[PDB]
Amino acid sequence: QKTVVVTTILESPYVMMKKNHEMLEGNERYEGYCVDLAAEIAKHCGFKYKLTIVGDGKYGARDADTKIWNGMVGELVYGKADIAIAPLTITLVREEVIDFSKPFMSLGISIMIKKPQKSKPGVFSFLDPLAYEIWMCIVFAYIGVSVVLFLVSRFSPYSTNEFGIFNSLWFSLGAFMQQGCDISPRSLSGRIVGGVWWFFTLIIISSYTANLAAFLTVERMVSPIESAEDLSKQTEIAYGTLDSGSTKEFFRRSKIAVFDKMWTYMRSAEPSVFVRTTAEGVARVRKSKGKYAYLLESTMNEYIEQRKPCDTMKVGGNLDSKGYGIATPKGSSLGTPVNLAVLKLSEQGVLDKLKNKWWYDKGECGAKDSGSKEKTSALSLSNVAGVFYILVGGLGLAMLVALIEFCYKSRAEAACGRKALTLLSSVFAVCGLGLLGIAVSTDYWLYLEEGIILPQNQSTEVKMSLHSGLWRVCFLAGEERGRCFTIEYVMESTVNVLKMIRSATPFPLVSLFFMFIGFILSNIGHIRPHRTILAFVSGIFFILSGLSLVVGLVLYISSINDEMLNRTKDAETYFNYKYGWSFAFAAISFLLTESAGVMSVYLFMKRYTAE
Amino acid sequence: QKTVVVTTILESPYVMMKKNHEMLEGNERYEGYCVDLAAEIAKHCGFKYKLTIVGDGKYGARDADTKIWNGMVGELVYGKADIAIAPLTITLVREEVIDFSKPFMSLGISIMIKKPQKSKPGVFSFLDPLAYEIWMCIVFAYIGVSVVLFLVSRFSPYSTNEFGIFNSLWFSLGAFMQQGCDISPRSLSGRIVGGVWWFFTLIIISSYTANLAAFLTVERMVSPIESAEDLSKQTEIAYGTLDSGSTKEFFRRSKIAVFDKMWTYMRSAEPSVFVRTTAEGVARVRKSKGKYAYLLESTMNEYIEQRKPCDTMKVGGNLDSKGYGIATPKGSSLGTPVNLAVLKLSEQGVLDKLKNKWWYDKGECGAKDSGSKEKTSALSLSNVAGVFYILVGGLGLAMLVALIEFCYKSRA
Amino acid sequence: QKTVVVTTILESPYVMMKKNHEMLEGNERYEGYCVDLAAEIAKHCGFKYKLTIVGDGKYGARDADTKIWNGMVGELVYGKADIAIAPLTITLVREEVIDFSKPFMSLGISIMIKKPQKSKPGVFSFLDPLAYEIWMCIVFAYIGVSVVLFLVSRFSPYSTNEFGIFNSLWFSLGAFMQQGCDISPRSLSGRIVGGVWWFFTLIIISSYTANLAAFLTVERMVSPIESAEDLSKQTEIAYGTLDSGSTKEFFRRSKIAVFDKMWTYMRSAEPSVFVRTTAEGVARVRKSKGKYAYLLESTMNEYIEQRKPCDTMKVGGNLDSKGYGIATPKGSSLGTPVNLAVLKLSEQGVLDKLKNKWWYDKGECGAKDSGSKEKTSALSLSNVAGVFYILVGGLGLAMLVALIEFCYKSRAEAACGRKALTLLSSVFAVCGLGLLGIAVSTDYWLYLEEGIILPQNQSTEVKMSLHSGLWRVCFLAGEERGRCFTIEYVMESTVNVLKMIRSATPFPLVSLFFMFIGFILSNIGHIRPHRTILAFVSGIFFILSGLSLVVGLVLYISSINDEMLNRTKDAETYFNYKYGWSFAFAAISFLLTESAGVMSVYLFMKRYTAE
Amino acid sequence: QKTVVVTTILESPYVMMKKNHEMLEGNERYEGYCVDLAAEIAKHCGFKYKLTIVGDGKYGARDADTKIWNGMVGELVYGKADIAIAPLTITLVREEVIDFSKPFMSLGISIMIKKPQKSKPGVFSFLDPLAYEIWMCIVFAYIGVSVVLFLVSRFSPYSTNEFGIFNSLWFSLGAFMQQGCDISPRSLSGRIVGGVWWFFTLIIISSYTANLAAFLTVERMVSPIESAEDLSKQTEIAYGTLDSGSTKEFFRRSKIAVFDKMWTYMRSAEPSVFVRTTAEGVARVRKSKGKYAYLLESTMNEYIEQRKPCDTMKVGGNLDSKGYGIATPKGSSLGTPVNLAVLKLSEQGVLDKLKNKWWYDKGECGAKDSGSKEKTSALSLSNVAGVFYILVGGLGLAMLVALIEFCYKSRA
Repeated sequence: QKTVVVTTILESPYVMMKKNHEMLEGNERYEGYCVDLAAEIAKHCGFKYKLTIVGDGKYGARDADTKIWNGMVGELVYGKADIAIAPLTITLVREEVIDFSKPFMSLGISIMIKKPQKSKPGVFSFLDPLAYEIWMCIVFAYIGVSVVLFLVSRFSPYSTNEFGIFNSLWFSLGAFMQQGCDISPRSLSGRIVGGVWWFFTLIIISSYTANLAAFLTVERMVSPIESAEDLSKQTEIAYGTLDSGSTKEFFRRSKIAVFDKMWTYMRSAEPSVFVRTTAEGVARVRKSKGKYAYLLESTMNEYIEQRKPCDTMKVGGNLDSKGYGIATPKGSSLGTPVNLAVLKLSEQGVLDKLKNKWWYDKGECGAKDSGSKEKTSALSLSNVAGVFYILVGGLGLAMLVALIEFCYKSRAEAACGRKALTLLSSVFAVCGLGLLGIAVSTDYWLYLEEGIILPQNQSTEVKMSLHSGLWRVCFLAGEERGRCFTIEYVMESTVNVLKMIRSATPFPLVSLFFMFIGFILSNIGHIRPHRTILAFVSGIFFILSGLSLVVGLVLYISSINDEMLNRTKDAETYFNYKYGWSFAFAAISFLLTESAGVMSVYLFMKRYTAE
Repeated sequence: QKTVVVTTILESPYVMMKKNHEMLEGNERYEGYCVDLAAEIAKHCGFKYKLTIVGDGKYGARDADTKIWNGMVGELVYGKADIAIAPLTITLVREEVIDFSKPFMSLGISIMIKKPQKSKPGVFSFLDPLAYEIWMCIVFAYIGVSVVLFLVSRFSPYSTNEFGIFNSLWFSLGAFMQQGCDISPRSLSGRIVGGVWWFFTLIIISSYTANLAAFLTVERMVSPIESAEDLSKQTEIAYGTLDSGSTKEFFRRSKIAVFDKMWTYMRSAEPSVFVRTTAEGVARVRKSKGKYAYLLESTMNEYIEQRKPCDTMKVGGNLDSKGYGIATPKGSSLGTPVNLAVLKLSEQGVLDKLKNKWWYDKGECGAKDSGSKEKTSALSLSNVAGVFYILVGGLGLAMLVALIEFCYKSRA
Repeated sequence: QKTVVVTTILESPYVMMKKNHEMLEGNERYEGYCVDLAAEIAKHCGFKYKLTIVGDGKYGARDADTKIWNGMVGELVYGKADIAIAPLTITLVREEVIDFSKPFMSLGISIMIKKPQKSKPGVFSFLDPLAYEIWMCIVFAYIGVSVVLFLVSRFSPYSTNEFGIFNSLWFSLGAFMQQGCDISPRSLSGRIVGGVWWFFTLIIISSYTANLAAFLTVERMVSPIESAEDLSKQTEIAYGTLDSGSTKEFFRRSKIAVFDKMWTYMRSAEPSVFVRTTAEGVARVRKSKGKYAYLLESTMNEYIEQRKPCDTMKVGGNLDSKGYGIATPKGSSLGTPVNLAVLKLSEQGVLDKLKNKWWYDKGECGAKDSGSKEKTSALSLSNVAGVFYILVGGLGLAMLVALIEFCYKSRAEAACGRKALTLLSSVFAVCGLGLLGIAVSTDYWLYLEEGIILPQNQSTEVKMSLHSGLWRVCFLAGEERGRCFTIEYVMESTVNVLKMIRSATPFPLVSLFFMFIGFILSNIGHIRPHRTILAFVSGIFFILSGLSLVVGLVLYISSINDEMLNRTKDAETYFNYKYGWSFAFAAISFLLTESAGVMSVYLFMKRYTAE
Repeated sequence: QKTVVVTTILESPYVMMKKNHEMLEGNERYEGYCVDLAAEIAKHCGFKYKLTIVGDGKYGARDADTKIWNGMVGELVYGKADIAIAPLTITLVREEVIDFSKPFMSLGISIMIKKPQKSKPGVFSFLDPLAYEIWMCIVFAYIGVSVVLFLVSRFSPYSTNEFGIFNSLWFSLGAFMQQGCDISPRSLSGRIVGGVWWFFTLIIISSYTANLAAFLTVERMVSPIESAEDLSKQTEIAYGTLDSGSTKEFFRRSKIAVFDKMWTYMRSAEPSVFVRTTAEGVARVRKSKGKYAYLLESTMNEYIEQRKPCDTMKVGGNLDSKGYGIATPKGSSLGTPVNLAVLKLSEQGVLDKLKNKWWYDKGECGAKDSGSKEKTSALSLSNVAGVFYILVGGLGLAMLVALIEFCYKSRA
């Protein structure tokens, strides 16, 4: 008896080329699932076979014009082959011309998404419930309360008062942390400043606990996709199929209410969700950061999942039911013994043994299914790592302060302070005047950039950029030219920002007017050491200078933030902002002005004692 | 056989030109709602048709001088067209010269406003979790406990009177603010007052923190107006219509008491609320931060809501009632089968199937497009900005007290 | 010319009988909307009319057998009338036989729900985040810490210690409220009891703030129904239509995807959602506590809303579009002048004027639409009323204690304590032994009732009830008989509860064994006042008696609560529980045993001082 | 014309008897899935039919002694029936005597477990918002701060040494527990240690309270097992099949390494995991509190899930593959038009439309029936029960310390 000619198509992992395919001849060139299946059927039916490949590379369809078949269905009908052992779907139009066996594999439409990965949080992500502009203003308000509580306590008739500057910074730190205090204010003016600082720290701590609970609750409500119902109702993730095939024709003629709504989305969608081939459809899933899902066959979805780089995952269940079968020509002697051989292999578990060998045992994603089990939700050390770093760094600093003050006291035991306090008061005052005087004149305060993204390419293109000041605006990228207008010379939202910068104008000018008064009285007190009231009055103008600058910065930053708030959001437009080095000089000028006001009071008390 | 000439006008989404209209020719150039309606009626009635745009570009009116109709009504009277499938409003003046069918779409006058978004927080928005009648009862109870703690401690001593009237206010302030106090009561009648006032503050502070967590988690936004009578009873938000059309003529000759008050406002208003075109009226709504409301037809108001940048919405219901009809010349043979076709499509749900396809399915933003996007944000400085202002104001007032204490120490 | 016969049907508010309808003749018997509309049309067309009522009471339809019409459509086709001014819907099968005008009213399908009312919260609803069994055990733990901290401090060599019983109850109260303390423990055994009570109060206070935020967040996510989309996706509220009419036939033949899902629910629903008439459909809405919604015409929905008792509300927009029209016979001279009269009345606002007069100006729900505007969410005085009542009641008690102790000190100024302390120690001990001895012997500890509801009638029918003890169970309603078995004589979930009562058995027997030891040593100390160690040792057995009973009650109540937790919940089954008067005798026995242990230590110290 | 005799078997929801079956007669008595399938095939093929229940009540088998088929297969071989529309499993032994069509339903072996519900809380479930590696780093940092506060305070005095090694542990314990302390540091190097340790506890306690509010608001429940390989790697949960059928014979002659380990467990297991009937196997799942899992076919497992009291669910996927077919006698003239009818119904989505109607639309509890019901509950005593046990255990240990201190005071 003569050999049976077997036709097959090249698909992985069904039939693949072996590596030594130039050096081998005959049936040993090939390997795969269908090669091992052809050896099993030929053992039961009892024939010899020569294994070939279809020349066209198609599965089989009828031309509407010429009414002829192509592919593997063509080689069966027109006589070129005797059996077709290949992933050939049992359909109606193929059943009328050839004979299929019972199915040896069941499959359907499935869903491919990108695998969820774990992103490590930042080390200082515990600071996230409040903006960084609040954490800066708490430190400014802490210095402001501690200086005023000193001045309002150590007056000229003071009795036996205790609130020096070292006790005042320790009282305010204990009140903010709600840890109690060793001593309390007893004067009526001391209780006013102590009472308002209690109401400040009550609102801030309750705002941190409340907004942190809002982060952890919204993150817990986020649930992934696990069915085809969830894709239909949820429209931040795009999904599409291949451009021409049986998968697209399924959603077209369907009448199921779930699948009608999915074809309504894929019909009217800009840009195209349909891809041209399978490799293009997988490549969109891997790079779109979890925003794209792909619909394909159930067996290719399980094969790509077991390959490197191991970054895709199959979710849900199948949407329909199909089958693959062995095909013979109509009216052949191989019709019945092939059909009994498939049912015999299916009951001895041999068909389930070959699927485990090619899909999983040659899997490069080694035992990936074990990693899908673990899931929990609690705080870990990655969330609160930066709190321990501040604790270690605080203990290391206390070792250094205990060491250098140990050697400083031993050296002392085994009008110098008046002269050193005189010279330190003057250097901080000149640096206090000069740093604010530069900052008001210059105009590098706020940077603003507005741009538009380019989709599907990961690139942004700006349209406008500038830097602004209190009176002068110079475009850095406006008309690609360094043109400079005043704020009165107008020309959208960026116009409304520039008007609010003009609103908070007077408060730095109040502070600059007050330091210049205190600078004159401080030098003429150094000229004439008699009439010692000049040092105490000059200290008050330094403290009123800094508190006038605090309400200037709070009202400035508040006027900036709400102008980004009222604008309409878009998915294609980004808007950023950034401070400048003039804003840093105003904040540094606060630190030098308050510190020079404290030294003037110690200059008063040490000089009034000698008088 | 004879080709019926169908006249129409070009307005979205009724009749639109396709993007490759230079390639195609004839009926394949056009698309829209009224094109799909022309295909359904010609199938039931049984004729063939050729779509033509009207040359004048107007719906229809009568000149008082020359008495000549212009527009789609002018083509039906003088014979240039056979049927007008278009949004033509069924009125009395047009009814005397041509014939309409039953209405295939019902509409009215509605209100367009800007969508409510996240707003600028007020300076005293930190005291929003508790109502105003709670904050005043805390102050009244603060004075009441400190008076009772003084009176009880006076005539019942147990040496020195550590609890005066000035020290009792300092004990009760430190107890509310979760801080400690240096002195404590030492009598049975004194420790009952301190014990109850401690249990008071543990409930109030825990109720404040628990209600901020409900606000920051779930975001509910409300619209200011929801009816036409609310616009008559306010003056914060301005409102107006287009300068020439049937919308302005409705508010002029209205005898309804609500609609007559609205016309006295719109007539004597400076600056002018009236606009030139439709797009200028939409543009004032988007730029005025929610201080302007535009009054237009309900079918356009639902169409602008479904287009980019998706910024507007419709509030309330319709103000009047009117309809759109299909017009034939007086005495045509098409008048009766067109009339029976519209009532047949309406009961089969086909007219609801076409409006659902062009208004909602072609919408750039769906109902669940805006619904799926949520995010949570860090607190900005503008939220807790009012707490800083009380702090600096308390620092300034504390220095004024120390001045007038020294003056009372200098005179003494 | 002859009078025109006008046919009409009796519907409110279209045509109604006037009150003097027996005493009037002609057209003045009737009133309504259609009576005022008939006077307007007859003014423009210029005729005289006599107004009649159709005899059948139907609107009009064709019999499938005999092919004849009935109702008002019948009187037009067969010649009995000349015009029909009535709410007659423009449909296709009516258009072929008679002539309608243009519509004078537009309407559709709408939704009727019960109006949301405001329910006042309880005065003590601030206690709701914790169960009442926790608030009881905090008070027991407060007494237990304050006694042990006294005993562990006032030992026999004590120096200069301060922790008496009046300072110990004040230290523990300040630690629970986190308000600080005047003095602290200094002995190592005093710091252990002070440290664990700090960890108890940290977990309890953090549990109250966290669960209160869970109440207010879930209540804020609850959103009502405002569209037909929300009825389809949300299935705790049933909705139905009338049993036979055009409203039901709309949902049957519809092909809209939203309306297909609504007919799928109303088809397969047990029991019946369909009602027989309109008055039955409104009556189900008013009594089903907001669990039922009704679908009806748009104009009857707006008319019922303006009538007493004013408890229904219209939500959403219309689902379809219909019209009402004037009908004349086909081929009549009244065809064209009626059609021009309707368009003339519609443009002069006269049709909108008559609708305001009958629907709203005769409205009994006077200006109800103004009350729908107000909406806010914050805590009010109704939520926290009980906190102010405790504050007022605490200040009123302090007035009474300050008054009676004022008269008590003035009377004293202008072995008695040993004898009174001797007799008070013995009476509390006998009452301590006798109250627990009754409670262990009896078996009225826990009541359990299980039943099943009866739907749509607001009535419950029990199936089983009993009371239980530590060894004996007697059924109160089991087999409607007072039968009594032991727990070993078993016969579901109630069996599992009864085994857990056996689990917490030993701990009351440990406490009863310890008081009987302390009772013997206390009396023989009263017999022999020498050898004064008998009073101090007997005080320790009283304190160890109560602490053994605390862990008995905690383990008992924990074993009860989780047995209601593991059972499967049903909408038709209710399960309740309740304590008995044996449980009250064990809790009272704790108060007498601890108090007798404190008096024994003062009996020791006052007697050892005289020795 | 000739009436075709259709044989079938009575199993829900395939073939069921209607409730008023005594009134009706003939084909009107029955309803179900396979009755609707018989109406569709007789319409395409073009015949009339008369439904009969098989008298034996069995699907089909062959006696080894008498070699006589019994059941629905026995009626097709010996001529009493013409076609068998029923869930008849396509096997090899039945294929040699009759002919099947292509499969109209695909199924396999699945796993039934009890639904995850709210569980009994453990005694130490109060420390669930923070992980175990955080609680040990708090203890390690507690010792580290108290040692540094001692060493710094010793050789740098500023009189008396208020901060010993025993007083430093008491300062740091009161600082973590939000209480106050009576003594405070008085040096620059000492106040830095107290300042940083205060900012540590403000973040940790606020992170504990914020994460309990996330747990109590949103309830997520997890199932223990989700695959067949998880049952092989555990011994907490028992599992078994029915005593006689194709489900037990699958695990016997299986050479797969996962399925062979499962048979060594099920054979040598005491007490017996095997049951008598299907309803007894479902009953052990509902009563054993989630310690038993039953292995059955996937089509019944989806049907029990949609019935009252709605207590079970299906986990994982199928273990094998098999199908159901329509059987005709070998050599009938109906064999080819029945085969082409099943492939025609399957592509038109009609077989998915019938399974969706009987499994899900007739379900007593839907997917959104269990989804719409939410409620929030007060904390019970069993949640915070472990905190009471530490308190009483601390009270007992404090009395043992005072005994051994007096003995060291008596010897001294």
